[PDB]
Amino acid sequence: LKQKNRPNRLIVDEAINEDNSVVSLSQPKMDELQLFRGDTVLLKGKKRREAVCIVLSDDTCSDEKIRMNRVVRNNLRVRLGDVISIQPCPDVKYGKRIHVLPIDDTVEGITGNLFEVYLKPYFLEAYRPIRKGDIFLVHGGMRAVEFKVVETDPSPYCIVAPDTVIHCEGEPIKREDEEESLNEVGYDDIGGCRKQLAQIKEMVELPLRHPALFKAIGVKPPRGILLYGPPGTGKTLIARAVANETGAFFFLINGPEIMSKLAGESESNLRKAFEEAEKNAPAIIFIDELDAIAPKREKTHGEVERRIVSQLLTLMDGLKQRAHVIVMAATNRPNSIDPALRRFGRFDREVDIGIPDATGRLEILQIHTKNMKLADDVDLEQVANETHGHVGADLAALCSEAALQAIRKKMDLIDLEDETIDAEVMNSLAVTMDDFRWALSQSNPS
Amino acid sequence: LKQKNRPNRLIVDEAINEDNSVVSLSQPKMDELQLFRGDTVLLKGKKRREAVCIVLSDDTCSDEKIRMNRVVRNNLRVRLGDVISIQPCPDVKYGKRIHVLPIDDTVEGITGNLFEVYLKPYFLEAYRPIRKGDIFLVHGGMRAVEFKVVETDPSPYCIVAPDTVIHCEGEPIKREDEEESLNEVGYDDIGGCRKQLAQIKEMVELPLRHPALFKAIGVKPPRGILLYGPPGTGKTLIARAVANETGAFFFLINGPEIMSKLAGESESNLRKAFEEAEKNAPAIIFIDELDAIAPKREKTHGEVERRIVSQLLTLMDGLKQRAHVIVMAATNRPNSIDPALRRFGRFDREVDIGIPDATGRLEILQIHTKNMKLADDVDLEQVANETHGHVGADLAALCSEAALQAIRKKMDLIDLEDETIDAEVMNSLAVTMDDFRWALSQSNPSALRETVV
Ligand SMILES: Nc1ncnc2c1ncn2[C@@H]1O[C@H](COP(=O)(O)OP(=O)(O)OP(O)(O)=S)[C@@H](O)[C@H]1O
Ligand SMILES: Nc1ncnc2c1ncn2[C@@H]1O[C@H](COP(=O)(O)OP(=O)(O)OP(O)(O)=S)[C@@H](O)[C@H]1O
Ligand SMILES: [Mg+2]
Ligand SMILES: [Mg+2]
Repeated sequence: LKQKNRPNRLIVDEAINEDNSVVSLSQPKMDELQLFRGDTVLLKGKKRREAVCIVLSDDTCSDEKIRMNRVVRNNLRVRLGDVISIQPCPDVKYGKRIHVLPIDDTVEGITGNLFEVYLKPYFLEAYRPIRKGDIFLVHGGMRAVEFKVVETDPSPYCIVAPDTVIHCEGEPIKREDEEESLNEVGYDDIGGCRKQLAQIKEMVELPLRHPALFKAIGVKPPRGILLYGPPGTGKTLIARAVANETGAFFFLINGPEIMSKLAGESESNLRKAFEEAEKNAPAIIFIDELDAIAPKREKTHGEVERRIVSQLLTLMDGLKQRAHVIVMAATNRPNSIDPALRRFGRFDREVDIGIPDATGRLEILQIHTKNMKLADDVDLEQVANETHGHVGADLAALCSEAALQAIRKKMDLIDLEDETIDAEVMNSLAVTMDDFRWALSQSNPS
Repeated sequence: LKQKNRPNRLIVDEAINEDNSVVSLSQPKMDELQLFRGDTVLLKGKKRREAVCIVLSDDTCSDEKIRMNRVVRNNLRVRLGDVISIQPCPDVKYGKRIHVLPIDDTVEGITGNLFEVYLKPYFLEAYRPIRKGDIFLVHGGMRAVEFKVVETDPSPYCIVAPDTVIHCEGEPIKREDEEESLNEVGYDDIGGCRKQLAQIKEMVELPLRHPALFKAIGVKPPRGILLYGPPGTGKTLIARAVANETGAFFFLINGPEIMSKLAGESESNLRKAFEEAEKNAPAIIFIDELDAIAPKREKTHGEVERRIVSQLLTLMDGLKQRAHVIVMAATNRPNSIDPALRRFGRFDREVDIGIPDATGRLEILQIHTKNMKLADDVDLEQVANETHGHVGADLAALCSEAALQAIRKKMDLIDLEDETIDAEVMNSLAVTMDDFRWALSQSNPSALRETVV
């Protein structure tokens, strides 16, 4: 499973100064796709992000490309060169009411009514399509304020008509909250695991999306997938990526979290997890650190511990064939899991999330430095070559250490007590190859 | 115990275009059986399925055969060539009301009042016999809708007379739910176990059905039957089969399920199991994964664990001789079970559910591919010969892997994101002998043939 050419899959191209509500295609592409000037369209990017836009023809736009500005790209979680899909969006109703909120660092020193100075002029007679979760910037007077759509009615998208009530009351959204959302883990945040992610799409996502495929040929897909491998290889990261990328309902079950609960509560929470999944099928259940809740029914002296293992076995068996629920799990101690959980019809497929090679190490180093300020002498391939035996977590730690060393080198220009770090220290901060070589000397993968 | 020739046992034969309410016999058969034109009859198929029909003579019908259409065959869970039984059904009364529901995939884009367009014209002045659980198809305008009979009054069958109230209101039945039902496990879904299924019928079904036989000769039949053998040999499958085939009440007790319950709740559920069985006798109790609830009273450090074992012992002893309850159990670790449970009067009979041979393996492979699209080059006897050391579960896994490989080969025509798989990919999908060879050559099937020489 790689990415196939389809007529509605298009490469993201720039449109500086373009309005937030507009995307451009070439006329032949529009003709191919049966899209007419002014049509509302639905765009799909990464990590299940969507955007509703107006489509306009552009004779400077290549057939295979879509022009869109930076606001739309950010909402779609995509960069220039990425691929998106476009489809008609005919069903879109005029809005009854919408609720948007300002981002806290764009309104410090509250001056000017937000509705009157920003939103009213932005939406005035424009009939903008909007979607819940959109972030958009607006200029008002000599200032710019960033807003988030928190709710729309109808949900999750509508047209902002003259009659749509615009609510902007409440506590401003924190930049840190939205920045945490903005860099939620996707498949792109996973290095050195191309083969495994493909195993995962074929065993988990494909049967949940297209069960007709499996019915057609007359095969029941396996329902239990164990990720295993040593610590820090990316098992939990992959879970986060699946959670954020899948089209199914996702229910995370954390091993130590169940085990931390009162006797009786552990079992109950497991049952509720499976029930929620079932009710919301198609669904994925992910049981992280499976060994914590399901060790061999001999290496648990506790009656409650054996009981919880029994409870999971019952829940795995209890999942009807037509439930459309795939259970994923992860462990760094697979030989410690009760063998009963590994029988036909339970966890009977396995995916080795192991030690990356040099090429995978480089992938991982590029991912973990993407938001890091690097000097021009940083050679990551050279770092990749010198980190044999390192897994993903050792590489992220190495990157952090090089950064921390870069900061340590300015401790002669920082005083802990100042309320403000000197701007020119802030502006010039870069991680150098030397900082990396120094971390390479401190890095111990154990 | 094999199948005996009886005058009312007949071979299922085709009747294309026949009405859903009609079966045909030869006139001599009808004479033999004392059946007259238009009589209502009760048909019995597999997995306790029944059908009520009208019987008509047919001079093209062999004496030993019964003609019936595809609707009736599906209701009886039988195919062409299977045997069914027929008997008069004189007791049948006009229904006060019946309730049916459409199948969801037959009503998408809800066009038409279902009663007026389909049911009314289907039942109009026809006086159709119908049974709870029947599925039947009806054409109305340019469409066809499949319905299930969910309830009848009287129950479970009646005649749909002019004055019978037909209800079709409610949420449509899911096709997936009925496909699951249709493919519920029977004795035909168990391969390579002929000898053991006979042991089971002789030790379980026979004393429950004909206790007089055992009384007459003066013998108390054993009341505890332990199925044992290695993992994936079909112990649970057999339990499913028995549950769906037996004429008795069936109460399943799952080991890990009892063990997952609160201290005190485990013991209570065991008691309730035995009580329900007793109240509903003749009954079978099946305790799957017995080792989970009854390991040796030394290899359990838990007071509650020892208490549960004691509870089962008490419940086994507590079953009066006239209770008409047979307890089956299954385990893949029989030497781990408390020896007290294997004394005279408890689990004192045993059935070895073991490794199949090549002929058994082939049976298993035909069962597991019956609903699978096979290419013409698939040679299952050859697959049987190349799976030494394989049990049932390994054969089902082998089949699934071949099919999964077949799908993997089309991953250049499938994009995960499409709403719809391309039709001609759907239509042409078949598992080939190469797909099977690929599955056979895999680490796991290959490591497994060494295991049993
Ligand atoms: N394949 C990878 N690609 C990119 N970053 C990775 C990878 N593996 C690990 N990392 C980094 O290391 C961090 C910790 O890894 P986790 O996914 O929590 O390890 P894990 O495999 O779940 O470990 P265990 O078994 O719970 S100790 C991640 O959150 C990433 O920042
Ligand atoms: N004799 C058989 N005939 C046909 N199919 C079988 C047979 N045995 C196993 N299978 C297949 O393998 C699957 C698992 O078999 P089960 O009956 O659950 O195994 P089991 O013997 O109960 O295993 P344990 O002891 O609980 S691990 C079944 O659902 C069938 O698909
Ligand atoms: Mg982890
Ligand atoms: Mg079993």
